Amino acid sequence: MKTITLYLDPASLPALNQLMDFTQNNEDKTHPRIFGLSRFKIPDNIITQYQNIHFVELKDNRPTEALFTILDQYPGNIELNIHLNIAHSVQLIRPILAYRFKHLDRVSIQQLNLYDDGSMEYVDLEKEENKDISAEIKQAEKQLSHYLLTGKIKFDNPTIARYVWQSAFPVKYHFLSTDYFEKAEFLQPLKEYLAENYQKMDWTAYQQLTPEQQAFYLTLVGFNDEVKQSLEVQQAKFIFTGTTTWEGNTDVREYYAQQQLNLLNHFTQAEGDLFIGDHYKIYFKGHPRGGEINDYILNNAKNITNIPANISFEVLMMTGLLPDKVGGVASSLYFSLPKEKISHIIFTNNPYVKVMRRLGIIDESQVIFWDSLKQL
Ligand SMILES: CC(=O)N[C@@H]1[C@@H](O)[C@H](F)[C@@](OP(=O)(O)OC[C@H]2O[C@@H](n3ccc(N)nc3=O)[C@H](O)[C@@H]2O)(C(=O)O)O[C@H]1[C@H](O)[C@H](O)CO
Repeated sequence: MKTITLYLDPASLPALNQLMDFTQNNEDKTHPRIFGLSRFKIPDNIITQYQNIHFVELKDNRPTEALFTILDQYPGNIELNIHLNIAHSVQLIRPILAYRFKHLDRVSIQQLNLYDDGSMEYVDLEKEENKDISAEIKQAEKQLSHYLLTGKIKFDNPTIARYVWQSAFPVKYHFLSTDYFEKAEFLQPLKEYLAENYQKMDWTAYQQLTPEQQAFYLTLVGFNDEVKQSLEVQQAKFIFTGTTTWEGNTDVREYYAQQQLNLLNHFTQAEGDLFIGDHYKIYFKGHPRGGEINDYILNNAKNITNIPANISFEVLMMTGLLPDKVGGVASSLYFSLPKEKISHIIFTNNPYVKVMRRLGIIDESQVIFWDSLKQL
C-alpha cells in the first residue's frame, strides 16, 4: 500500500497553499508526488533532491493523458491524496476518475484537499442567492453519484456541486473567506452541511516553518532577495495591483491596458480622483497572467518599481513586507489584506461588488468602475 500525492491547480491561490503543503512535508524525499501547477515551476535544484517526483500539464482544466503514464509506474495498491482547485474540481478530477475505472481493484481515493481558486467561488455563490440551497445540495449529491458511477458530468447546479465531495470522500476545504459562509444567510444550509470539513486558508503557516523550510518555500514561489530589498526602502510605499482579461480580442486587451494605465494615473497624479499624495514610492504588482497588459504599464508609466508578476501578492504578507497602501482593480488579493492598507478598489447589483460589501472589504460608498474615470 502506497500513497501518491497530487498537486493540481491551473491558477494561483490553490497552488500557493499546495506548495506550503509540500514544504511542510519536504523531509520525506521518496514520497511519490505529481505536480500539475500551471503557474509555478519547481526549480531544478529542488527537483534533484527528490525521487518519485513527477510533472503533468493541465489542458482545459484537467491533467492530460500523460497522467496515466506516470500512474502506470506504480503497479501496486495505490491511494491518491488529491489537492485541487475548488472552482475547477469536477474537471481536474475527471482523468483521475477515468484511471480509477480502468484499475478498480488497485486504485482508490484516499482524500481530497480543496482550495479556493479565489474570488470566482464567491461571485458564483452570490448568484445562488434566491435558490433553495438545501434542495440544491441534495440534487448535487445525486448528480455527483451519477458522475462517480458513470464518469459522465451533468450538474443542474455546477456551483453547489463544488461543495458536495464529502458525500463520496474524506475532504477538507480551505476557504479564502470563512466569513462569507457566516455572513451570507442564504448559505446557512451549506455552512451547516460542510460542518467540520472546512477552515480558512492559513496565512500564518509560513511563520511556523523552520528557517530552512522558509527559504525553501520562498524559492518555490519565486521570491528572491532583490525583491525583498526593493520593499525594504525607507519610504512610504504604494503598490498598484494589476488585472487581466481572458479575452484574446485585441480591442478588448488594448482597452484593458489603456484603462488600467489611466487608473494608475488617477492614484499617482496630483489631479487624479484617487490621488494618494506625493510622498509615496510607487510599485507595480502585475497580474500573473497580465502579459502585454503588464508590459503596457512598465512602458508607459514613470518612477515605478516592478514587482515580478509571477510573485503572488500574499507572499508579501507572509514575509512582513506589506506596503502602507494598495490600490487597483478588484482582485482576490484584497480578500486577505489588512483593511487599513486598502487605498481604493476599482471594478470593471454587481455580484463582485456584493461579495466585497458583505465581507466589509468595501463600505457603503458608491463603487468606482473604471469607465467612470476621466482620461488624464
Ligand atoms: C471572478 C473571477 O473570475 N475571479 C477569478 C479568480 O477566482 C481567479 F482565481 C483569478 O484570481 P485573481 O483575482 O486574478 O487573483 C488570484 C491571485 O493571483 C495573484 N495576483 C493577482 C493579481 C495581482 N495583481 N497580483 C497577484 O499576485 C494573487 O495571489 C491573487 O490572490 C486567477 O486567475 O488567479 O482570476 C479571477 C479573474 O478571472 C481575473 O481577475 C480576471 O478578472
